[PDB]
Amino acid sequence: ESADLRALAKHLYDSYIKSFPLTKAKARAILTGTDKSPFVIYDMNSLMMGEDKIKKEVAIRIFQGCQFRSVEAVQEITEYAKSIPGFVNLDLNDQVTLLKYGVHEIIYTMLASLMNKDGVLISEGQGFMTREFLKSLRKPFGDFMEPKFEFAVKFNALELDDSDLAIFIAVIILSGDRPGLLNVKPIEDIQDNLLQALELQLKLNHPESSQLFAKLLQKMTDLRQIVTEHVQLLQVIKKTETDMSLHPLLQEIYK
Ligand SMILES: CCCCC/C=C/C/C=C\C/C=C\C/C=C\CCCC(=O)O
Repeated sequence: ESADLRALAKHLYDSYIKSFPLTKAKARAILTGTDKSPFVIYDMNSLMMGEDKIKKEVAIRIFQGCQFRSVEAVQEITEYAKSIPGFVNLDLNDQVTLLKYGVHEIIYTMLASLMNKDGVLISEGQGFMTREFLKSLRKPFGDFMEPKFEFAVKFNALELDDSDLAIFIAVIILSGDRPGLLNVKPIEDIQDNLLQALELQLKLNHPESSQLFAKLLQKMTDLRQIVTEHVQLLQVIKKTETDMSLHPLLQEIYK
């Protein structure tokens, strides 16, 4: 019955709002247009005054900032996952496995909410780092964000809102096809119900948007592609920068 799917969609949106302090709705209000104006970093000097206004060479300081943020995001995504009905009843090992593989796919999904074609919000939306400035960073740091911007521009053309994204990131987490899953079936049973919830949500929220459900699911391919490209870039850094710390929580995820 659709009444149960709407209850599920409302539950997850409620938990999404409780778990993720910077929503897409707030991100868009900041990015578009007096109290919410970000400071804008587009070079080293603006970065210099930015570190003052908002708050080791430039590329590395930016890189570890990303690390700290990703860790914070993992923590938010973990909190959100525990609210997905059934998730915490799964085998403990499968819970770790689902988070291990799902966490970066969600990060890039939600990172798009903070992006437009020209740059990305930072520091809880207080700042805005331009795409060009990041693309101009020393090799191989200048290659990190561009694939993410490329995805975001197309993903954002779907015009999903937070209530759509709450169900969609839940679908990503409950993927029965992650390597090493000990009991696939209860995961798939949760995802099927999440998939039913998503389907009804997009049909009601986007009545004119034909086959949005199918297009959103095909986007899960771009997400996988971004991860593997990102993993390769990290292995270059581990050898180029033997003095540079990578956070152990992220180390364990990438293992
Ligand atoms: C919205 C809250 C404020 C965030 C402040 C952002 C600081 C860094 C700026 C841009 C990048 C944003 C997120 C990190 C993305 C990928 C992390 C790569 C490290 C890894 O996982 O291997």
